[PDB]
Amino acid sequence: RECDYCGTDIEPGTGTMFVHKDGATTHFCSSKCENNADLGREARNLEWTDTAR
Amino acid sequence: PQPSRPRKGSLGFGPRKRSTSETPRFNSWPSDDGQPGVQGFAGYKAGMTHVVLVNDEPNSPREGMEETVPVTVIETPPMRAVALRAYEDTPYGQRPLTEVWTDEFHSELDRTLDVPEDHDPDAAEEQIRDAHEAGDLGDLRLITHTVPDAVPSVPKKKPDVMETRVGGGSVSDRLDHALDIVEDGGEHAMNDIFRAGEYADVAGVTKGKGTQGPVKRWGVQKRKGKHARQGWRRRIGNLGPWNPSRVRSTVPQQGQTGYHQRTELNKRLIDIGEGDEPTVDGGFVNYGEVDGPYTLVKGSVPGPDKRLVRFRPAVRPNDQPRLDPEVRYVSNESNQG
Amino acid sequence: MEALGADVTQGLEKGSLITCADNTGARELKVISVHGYSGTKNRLPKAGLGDKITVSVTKGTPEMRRQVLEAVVVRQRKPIRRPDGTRVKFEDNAAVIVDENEDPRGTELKGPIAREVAQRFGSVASAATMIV
RNA sequence: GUGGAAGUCUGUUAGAGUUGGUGUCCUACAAUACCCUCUCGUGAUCUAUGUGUAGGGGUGAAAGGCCCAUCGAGUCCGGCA
RNA sequence: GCGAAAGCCAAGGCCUGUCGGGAGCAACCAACGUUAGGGAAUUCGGCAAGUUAGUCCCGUACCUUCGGAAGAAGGGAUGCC
RNA sequence: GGUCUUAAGGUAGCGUAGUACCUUGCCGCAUCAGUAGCGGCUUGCAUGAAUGGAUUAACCAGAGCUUCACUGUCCCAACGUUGGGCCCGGUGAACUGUACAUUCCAGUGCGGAGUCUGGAGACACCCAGGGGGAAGCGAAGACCCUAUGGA
RNA sequence: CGAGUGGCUUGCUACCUCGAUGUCGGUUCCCUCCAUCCUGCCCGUGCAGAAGCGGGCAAGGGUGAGGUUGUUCGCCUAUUAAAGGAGGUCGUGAGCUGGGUUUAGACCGUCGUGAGACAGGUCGGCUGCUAUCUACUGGGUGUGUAGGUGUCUGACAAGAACGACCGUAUAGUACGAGAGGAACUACGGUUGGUGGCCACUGGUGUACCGGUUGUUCGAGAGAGCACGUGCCGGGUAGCCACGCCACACGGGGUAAGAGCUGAACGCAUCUAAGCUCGAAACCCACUUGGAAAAGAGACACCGCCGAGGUCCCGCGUACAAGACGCGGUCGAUAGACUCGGGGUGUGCGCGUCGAGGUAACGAGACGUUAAGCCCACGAGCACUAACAGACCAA
Ligand SMILES: [Cl-]
Ligand SMILES: [Cl-]
Ligand SMILES: [K+]
Ligand SMILES: [Mg+2]
Ligand SMILES: [Mg+2]
Ligand SMILES: [Mg+2]
Ligand SMILES: [Mg+2]
Ligand SMILES: [Mg+2]
Ligand SMILES: [Mg+2]
Ligand SMILES: [Mg+2]
Ligand SMILES: [Mg+2]
Ligand SMILES: [Mg+2]
Ligand SMILES: [Mg+2]
Ligand SMILES: [Mg+2]
Ligand SMILES: [Mg+2]
Ligand SMILES: [Mg+2]
Ligand SMILES: [Mg+2]
Ligand SMILES: [Mg+2]
Ligand SMILES: [Mg+2]
Ligand SMILES: [Mg+2]
Ligand SMILES: [Mg+2]
Ligand SMILES: [Mg+2]
Ligand SMILES: [Mg+2]
Ligand SMILES: [Mg+2]
Ligand SMILES: [Mg+2]
Ligand SMILES: [Mg+2]
Ligand SMILES: [Mg+2]
Ligand SMILES: [Mg+2]
Ligand code: NA
Ligand code: NA
Ligand code: NA
Ligand code: NA
Ligand code: NA
Ligand code: NA
Ligand code: NA
Ligand code: NA
Ligand code: NA
Ligand code: NA
Ligand code: NA
Ligand code: NA
Ligand code: NA
Ligand code: NA
Ligand code: NA
Ligand code: NA
Ligand code: NA
Ligand code: NA
Ligand SMILES: [Sr+2]
Ligand SMILES: [Sr+2]
Ligand SMILES: [Sr+2]
Ligand SMILES: [Sr+2]
Ligand SMILES: [Sr+2]
Ligand SMILES: [Sr+2]
Ligand SMILES: [Sr+2]
Ligand SMILES: [Sr+2]
Ligand SMILES: [Sr+2]
Ligand SMILES: [Sr+2]
Ligand SMILES: [Sr+2]
Ligand SMILES: [Sr+2]
Ligand SMILES: [Sr+2]
Ligand SMILES: [Sr+2]
Ligand SMILES: [Sr+2]
Ligand SMILES: [Sr+2]
Ligand SMILES: [Sr+2]
Ligand SMILES: [Sr+2]
Ligand SMILES: [Sr+2]
Ligand SMILES: [Sr+2]
Ligand SMILES: [Sr+2]
Ligand SMILES: [Sr+2]
Ligand SMILES: [Sr+2]
Ligand SMILES: [Sr+2]
Ligand SMILES: [Sr+2]
Ligand SMILES: [Sr+2]
Ligand SMILES: [Sr+2]
Ligand SMILES: [Sr+2]
Ligand SMILES: [Sr+2]
Ligand SMILES: [Sr+2]
Ligand SMILES: [Sr+2]
Ligand SMILES: [Sr+2]
Ligand SMILES: [Sr+2]
Ligand SMILES: [Sr+2]
Ligand SMILES: [Sr+2]
Ligand SMILES: [Sr+2]
Ligand SMILES: [Sr+2]
Ligand SMILES: [Sr+2]
Repeated sequence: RECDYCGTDIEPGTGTMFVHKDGATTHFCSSKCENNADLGREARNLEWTDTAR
Repeated sequence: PQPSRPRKGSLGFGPRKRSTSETPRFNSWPSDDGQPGVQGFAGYKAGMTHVVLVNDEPNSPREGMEETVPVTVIETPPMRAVALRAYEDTPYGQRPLTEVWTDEFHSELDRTLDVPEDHDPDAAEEQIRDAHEAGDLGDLRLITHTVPDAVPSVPKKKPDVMETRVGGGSVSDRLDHALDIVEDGGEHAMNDIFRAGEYADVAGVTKGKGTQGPVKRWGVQKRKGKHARQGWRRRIGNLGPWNPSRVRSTVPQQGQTGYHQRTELNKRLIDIGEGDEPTVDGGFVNYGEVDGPYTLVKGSVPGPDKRLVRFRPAVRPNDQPRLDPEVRYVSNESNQG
Repeated sequence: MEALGADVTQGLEKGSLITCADNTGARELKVISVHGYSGTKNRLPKAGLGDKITVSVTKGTPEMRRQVLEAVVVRQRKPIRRPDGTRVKFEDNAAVIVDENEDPRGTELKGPIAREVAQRFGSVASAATMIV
């Protein structure tokens, strides 16, 4: 599985899945990603992200 | 109305003092059943990682499915069963009678013992077999030691020495079995004793925390609300009633916490191998890299990384064995991060 | 009860106010008790995903308000752990009013439900639109 | 719109005070202190110096408050051993 | 900056709100920072802590001695170039 | 009762009150549940008109109650910061002390004993600790009574 | 109606204490009692079942959260297997609280000519001490047993180390007309308690990296101060719980109870002798301590001119002093350096762009740049430092 945020692969037996209000689903590999997302930042605008890269 | 409430902490692990031997000492051994065999082994704790296993439990709704399981990596290189001690039965319990030693000793066993230069293995054996003839022979055990040198992550070279009982068929047969091991050179491994999937009891001296107060040491409450601002935050209400006019040893007080021997029952052995498959990227934090004989124990094990841990076939297993669990993945992701 | 199939860290207590994810007419629910639970001195009774709880209606239609009813927790903000290690958390805390037989009193569920819950209360599941 | 009243409002301006913490202290820094919070701050305001009222007497927006760490009758010495 | 406010800095003064050395420096205490989910369940009592906050625009109830209530409430804005 | 003491016999109002013993009065509101609070009732143990009654905008570090918001008050505690604490150099008190004193369990005794009796336990010394006991230390009990005491 | 036990209520007495033994309630923390609320095992029933009701053994464990009220008590609510009662100076203020009671201020009702009074109501109203002894929790130094190392024994000691519940199969079965509706046993899970651990999730992280406000160092760069981070965002190690792991079966002897054989008393009789069974309770099993167990222990090897040990040195798996553990060139013990593994988020400088503006100037954007900065971790590596060396010892 890939992180629906930064793009990197999610180490099996790890990460969290956030279930949005409408039922959507976002798989995060770490708190760092969740926390940037919570700040309203978009992964493509963050240079360190695979997505961005 | 003064609601009930269990007491704070167990009264069965005391006194809560510093352990006398850092090397754990079992106070019980498995029962005698199968062919003779050493009833224990030892290794050094390295760290933890996780693995993904195929569910074994034939009574589980998830049988045959992926399951992530925490694992503690223990380096378990070969040990040397260096001697055979015999115990005789006496009106005052079991007492050491004699020992049968060898000739080949690891190059550094002399960092702990005064290795034998002149010994007579036959007079000793004779005395032992005579004791068996007389019927005054108590259990049989092997003087065993580890080879720290084979473990780079562990600084020590001074071997750790422990006695491990030999159980098995008939005494005559295991007595012979014991002598065999010893005489060789004593070299034996984790395989010779355990098989992946079996349950072992692990013993170790817990991580030390020096002096700690009742809240941390015994799990008593902290003062609450307004009671926490008057000058007392982490002190118990009182040391006892007016009478008896003395403080009972049962009231939670400050003192040594940690560095106590503990025997953790029924730890499932997930995998016994050798190499660097379980090792972690960057190296296990505060330990080093694993590349050699190792054992993956399910869950946690007492003690800090590098401490000597001891294994023994579980003496009170709750479940039946499900040998060689299928490991589909062993995490090697860095433990820093 | 039947094994849930996941590890839960109760994210609610007696008195917590939560969303009523159905069309019964109740908008907000207050937790009064947790079925089968028995705690310890000074411990506030806690409830989480999969628990059946007694509730009182705090917000909703006049007819529903103040009624004391049974419900099932279907979503919570505090994470839960699935057999594969992944944690799962929702956008809010929600429950569905249920009757003596555990059948949803309402006719439609609102928002997603946890697969673990659906499996324990099938009739509640056979009313869900999304099951995460 | 002008005007700029007020025992008027906000305000750690100066300055005055002291609701709560029943915090700190409680052989104290201190025989009444420390910190935060809090109240007043153009007036029956606050403040310095000078000056007057004296003990069954003063003074008192009155609490038996105050009259030099003491007041339901000051202090000193005497009556007095 | 509204400011004799805060904060920072000059002129000027000081290192004397006058015992030092050492241990990643433990328990415990005094001040204090950060705490997931729940959110007053705590307690005699929201005690303690927190929340809100400056300025501009919109807008503002009951009641009223018509002065007031009122910054009621509630909503929006706020930098740099 | 349908007057009598002792002059009159409680009017407007308010009322279970900072006054109501009974009392958590009864009805209602609000809460999952409210000896609270508010509204109503009211025969008021024992309200009531300058011993002022009623009422009331504004004001209040005044008493009680509810709600929104918020939060480590709590569930249930954790980690961290500064100063102490701990070890070292120097400086260097006080409180307290009939004696003896390593105590514990029972009993006894002026009936609430480290010291008496019977048992049990107990090798000496030292460090840190939180304070069970010494009916701990501090103050010739402010309560109560007594005194042919004081004010 | 009669006979008792307790010392939880109240009263009585005035034996102890007035050169003082600080009230109630609550809180915190520990031990106990049984007249048992639940849980285990039983007996009876107006016992079909399910369930009630009554009784017996039994104190291992549990007995919880909330609303009024200072309340104890009690009333009330939803949960629960059940939400038992009582003793410990009505346990617990040299532990906390200070709401009630019970000083000085004040009000009301009633009483009193009045001062004033009233287990009537009401608002406000102070909680000192550096532990000498003893007690206990932990940590040391000595002596005794009587050269050293390593391994043990186990007298004794502690434990609740485990208690309870839900669900599934049994089974819509037995039972019952039906309604309703079990059990043995085997399983899965939850809860309370317990011990440990950090791969996972979460918290912290005044290491670190970044953003940014005011001000000062002329600007820039780079910095100080704004309380022990100015504020905000992220977060490594470590520590933690909200995270994760582990916490019996089986024996032995009994109680109540069910019986066998069995006589006194030819019969009968579970009892008098004997015996078979039978509780969460008792003992063992399991965990933890434990040679100072004065009968002061056992074994093996080493050594008495030398085994072993101390000082010293580099360090932590340890740690308040002390103690403990490891390494010391026969070496990777610590540091430097370089890789690896991590944190942050794209450096300075320069070049292009940039709303505009004659120009000067210009917030900011892109590129260089997965950049720059940083690391309590790992590996490699004797480069530096574990050197030199002093001493005890049958
Ligand atoms: Cl407390
Ligand atoms: Cl509840
Ligand atoms: K007295
Ligand atoms: Mg990590
Ligand atoms: Mg990670
Ligand atoms: Mg409580
Ligand atoms: Mg003057
Ligand atoms: Mg929090
Ligand atoms: Mg409460
Ligand atoms: Mg406050
Ligand atoms: Mg009323
Ligand atoms: Mg009149
Ligand atoms: Mg006197
Ligand atoms: Mg008096
Ligand atoms: Mg007089
Ligand atoms: Mg008397
Ligand atoms: Mg006293
Ligand atoms: Mg009984
Ligand atoms: Mg029945
Ligand atoms: Mg008991
Ligand atoms: Mg008492
Ligand atoms: Mg006391
Ligand atoms: Mg006191
Ligand atoms: Mg004190
Ligand atoms: Mg009061
Ligand atoms: Mg007066
Ligand atoms: Mg009185
Ligand atoms: Mg009062
Ligand atoms: Na204090
Ligand atoms: Na006391
Ligand atoms: Na005008
Ligand atoms: Na004050
Ligand atoms: Na006078
Ligand atoms: Na000086
Ligand atoms: Na009157
Ligand atoms: Na005023
Ligand atoms: Na806090
Ligand atoms: Na004491
Ligand atoms: Na009696
Ligand atoms: Na019991
Ligand atoms: Na109550
Ligand atoms: Na007392
Ligand atoms: Na008390
Ligand atoms: Na006190
Ligand atoms: Na008290
Ligand atoms: Na038995
Ligand atoms: Sr009590
Ligand atoms: Sr051993
Ligand atoms: Sr043992
Ligand atoms: Sr206090
Ligand atoms: Sr006593
Ligand atoms: Sr004014
Ligand atoms: Sr006060
Ligand atoms: Sr404060
Ligand atoms: Sr004072
Ligand atoms: Sr003002
Ligand atoms: Sr002015
Ligand atoms: Sr005076
Ligand atoms: Sr005189
Ligand atoms: Sr200057
Ligand atoms: Sr000086
Ligand atoms: Sr932070
Ligand atoms: Sr409250
Ligand atoms: Sr409450
Ligand atoms: Sr606003
Ligand atoms: Sr009238
Ligand atoms: Sr009036
Ligand atoms: Sr004696
Ligand atoms: Sr102390
Ligand atoms: Sr006395
Ligand atoms: Sr009994
Ligand atoms: Sr029962
Ligand atoms: Sr009482
Ligand atoms: Sr009552
Ligand atoms: Sr009262
Ligand atoms: Sr009174
Ligand atoms: Sr009071
Ligand atoms: Sr002697
Ligand atoms: Sr069933
Ligand atoms: Sr049916
Ligand atoms: Sr600073
Ligand atoms: Sr701010
Ligand atoms: Sr019997
Ligand atoms: Sr000995």
